[PDB]
Amino acid sequence: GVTGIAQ
Amino acid sequence: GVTGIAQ
Amino acid sequence: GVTGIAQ
Amino acid sequence: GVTGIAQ
Amino acid sequence: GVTGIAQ
Amino acid sequence: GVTGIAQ
Amino acid sequence: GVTGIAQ
Amino acid sequence: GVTGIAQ
Amino acid sequence: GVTGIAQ
Amino acid sequence: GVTGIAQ
Repeated sequence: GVTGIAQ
Repeated sequence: GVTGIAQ
Repeated sequence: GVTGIAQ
Repeated sequence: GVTGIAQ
Repeated sequence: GVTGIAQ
Repeated sequence: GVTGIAQ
Repeated sequence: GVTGIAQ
Repeated sequence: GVTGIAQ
Repeated sequence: GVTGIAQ
Repeated sequence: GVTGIAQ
């Protein structure tokens, strides 16, 4: 899958 | 799946 | 599935 | 999968 | 997979 | 604050 | 703050 | 802050 | 801060 | 800061 944190 | 936090 | 928090 | 943190 | 931290 | 996704 | 994804 | 992805 | 990916 | 990827 695709897992992300964008800050 | 696709899991994300965007801040 | 698709799971997200957008802030 | 693809896993990332972008700051 | 692809794993990254970009700062 | 505190922001989380737990799966 | 504290930001997390736990899978 | 503290930012994490745990898989 | 503290930033991590644990797999 | 402290930045890490653990696999």
